[PDB]
Amino acid sequence: MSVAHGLAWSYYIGYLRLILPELQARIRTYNQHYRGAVSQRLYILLPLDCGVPDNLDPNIRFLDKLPQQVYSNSIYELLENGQRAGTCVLEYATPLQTLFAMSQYSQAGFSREDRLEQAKLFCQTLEDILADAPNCRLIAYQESFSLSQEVLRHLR
Amino acid sequence: MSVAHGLAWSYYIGYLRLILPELQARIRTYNQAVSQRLYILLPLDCGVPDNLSMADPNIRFLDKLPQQRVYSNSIYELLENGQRAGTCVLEYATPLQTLFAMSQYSQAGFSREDRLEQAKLFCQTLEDILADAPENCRLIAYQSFSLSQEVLRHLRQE
Ligand SMILES: CCn1nc(C)cc1C(=O)/N=c1\n(C)c2cc(C(N)=O)ccc2n1C/C(C)=C(\C)Cn1/c(=N/C(=O)c2cc(C)nn2CC)n(C)c2cc(C(N)=O)cc(OCc3cccc(OC)c3)c21
Repeated sequence: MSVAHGLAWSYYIGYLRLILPELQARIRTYNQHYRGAVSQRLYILLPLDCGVPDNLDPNIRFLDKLPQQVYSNSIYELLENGQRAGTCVLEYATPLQTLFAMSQYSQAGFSREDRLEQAKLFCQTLEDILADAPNCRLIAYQESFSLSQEVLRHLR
Repeated sequence: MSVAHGLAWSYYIGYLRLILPELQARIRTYNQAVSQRLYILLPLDCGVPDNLSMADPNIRFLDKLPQQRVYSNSIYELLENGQRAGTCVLEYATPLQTLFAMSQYSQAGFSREDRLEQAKLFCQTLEDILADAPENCRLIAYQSFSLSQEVLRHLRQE
């Protein structure tokens, strides 16, 4: 019954439930067609400070788009000690942009303290929705800091 | 900090604030009449059908609103006494689909009574965001029934 609950349900109903059923087959088509294979599962970055940059760290490099289906998903390499240590489909949780905007607009009556509480609640709520819906993994973190090491810990 | 508050802000930040600044130029290009506002249908029961061009016999698809993301918007004629009584850009408020889904799934802990309360609060919150937003968008909230008469009542106020 919070801001976070509506955002988690909208993100699941309006996006994840529509793209997750076909993701495994798209990754497989990419790996079969074309060092190291693209890991299965969609990795969602959840910066709890709600700082979502315009273009997804020196050790996270874009490689290619995945074959569509009107969904654009990107494959990245993760570097460790300067070399490729993993490859995966990665993307930011867009509802955290709305939490950031609500903290910025006075009309929302939503403080930066409310924002962090709702970001944590969004992560927990989304985790619980996905646990009850049998190809996805949430990477929550609060930002020196290495995002590549954060993703690599989940991949391994 | 209610469910409605987050849905109204996501719908504004992630859709309306991006589409509304170019709406007047798109309507002007088609007219050069179609009303100057985006009319958003808000069925408070949260029943959003798959196709608006088949929702009412007196709401007929006229044309796609041209370009001046690439947004797809539709222009409809509203009939009264079998004749064109108004023309406007019309579409359903998609966040009401999430309110419907939350009432359907036990995990959400969200009753049909909560759904209607949040649907009304979503309408109020969105109207207040749009009233103060930068200087073209009207909300049509409603619960035999004529949807064309509902839209025409709003159009005739403008
Ligand atoms: C919606 C689920 N969701 N809930 C929360 C919380 C956050 C998210 C979320 O972030 N959603 C998405 N992600 C991460 C996505 C990633 C990918 C990918 N991998 O490529 C692809 C799609 C993705 N979507 C779906 C989006 C962005 C829409 C459907 C936007 N949209 C929209 N929105 C609303 O209903 C809504 C309700 C609430 C509440 N808040 N909103 C605003 C978001 N309406 C009416 C739209 C109408 C039109 C029109 N008139 O034709 C067009 C739209 O968008 C054309 C478009 C085209 C291409 C790229 C593009 O942007 C990528 C957008 C409309």
